[PDB]
Amino acid sequence: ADQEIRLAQDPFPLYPQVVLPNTALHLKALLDFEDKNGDKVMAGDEWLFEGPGTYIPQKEVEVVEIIQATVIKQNQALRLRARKEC
Amino acid sequence: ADQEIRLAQDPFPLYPQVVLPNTALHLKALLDFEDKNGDKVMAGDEWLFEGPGTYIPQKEVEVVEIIQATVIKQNQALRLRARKEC
Amino acid sequence: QDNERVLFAPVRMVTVPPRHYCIVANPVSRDTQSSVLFDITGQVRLRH
Amino acid sequence: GCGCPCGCGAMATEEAIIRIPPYHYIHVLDQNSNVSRVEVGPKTYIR
Amino acid sequence: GCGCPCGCGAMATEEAIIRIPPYHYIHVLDQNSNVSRVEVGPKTYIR
Repeated sequence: ADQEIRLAQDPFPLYPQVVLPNTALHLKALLDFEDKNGDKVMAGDEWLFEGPGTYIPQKEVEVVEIIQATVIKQNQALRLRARKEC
Repeated sequence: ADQEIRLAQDPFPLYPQVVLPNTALHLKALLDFEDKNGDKVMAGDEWLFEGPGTYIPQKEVEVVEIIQATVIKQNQALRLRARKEC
Repeated sequence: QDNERVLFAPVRMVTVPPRHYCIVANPVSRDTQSSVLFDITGQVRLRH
Repeated sequence: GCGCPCGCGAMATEEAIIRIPPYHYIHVLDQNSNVSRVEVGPKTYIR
Repeated sequence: GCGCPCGCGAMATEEAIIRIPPYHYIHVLDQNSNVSRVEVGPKTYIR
């Protein structure tokens, strides 16, 4: 991985990181996933999660895929199906 | 096989790998098939599988054939036949 | 010297100076337990 | 010699000195180093 | 290049290739040998 080094001088910081506005990613084994809060995982099947954030969506690895913001308004209703393939 | 070496610097990684979006391949003996999760097979007849993924569809060998994404909408119904030849 | 500002601590040393053209940033931790972190250029989260 | 010639000086074998002749201008360069020594405080790092 | 130039080709370091430019005539010689192997019947003598 890289080494995002953020320095603050004047009201304009540079980094040779902010939070993810209601963003989520699809956790999986692949190549682990930690967090500087308390919990951390070194393994896993398919499980997504949202909420906290310090991670920077790296074009290299963002666990699987990334999805920002909360879309659906008030009136937007959604119906879901069971699924399964083959 | 090759040696896909991924390095991350800045939000733009290079590799002199990501997940397969709902992709599957047709496992068979041919030339084995492992996985860094837990299970792994060193033999086999005709059996397909989907789900996890770290493998990179190599133009050399992708087990047999590869098929990405989930197609059928909601209303799309499918009827299947028995089969068999000769 | 070419812009430096090192920091020594019990067993571990933290460096964050953007020295001239050769960065001195390389916080080396020496966990006497059984681990030795010496990533000159690795996953280090610095800030000020 | 006669006239304005070459831009020679390329040692072979295990040496690494290359030649470059831009429009009749003699030029030569060495490569017997390619090692960087970054002095990180009380530590001399080499590459 | 322009005109009739040099007679280069002298590798240094540990090499032994010399240059000789007789009246604008390009010439070079190697010395990476200087060892004689005199086959004296059922014996190969080297020097």
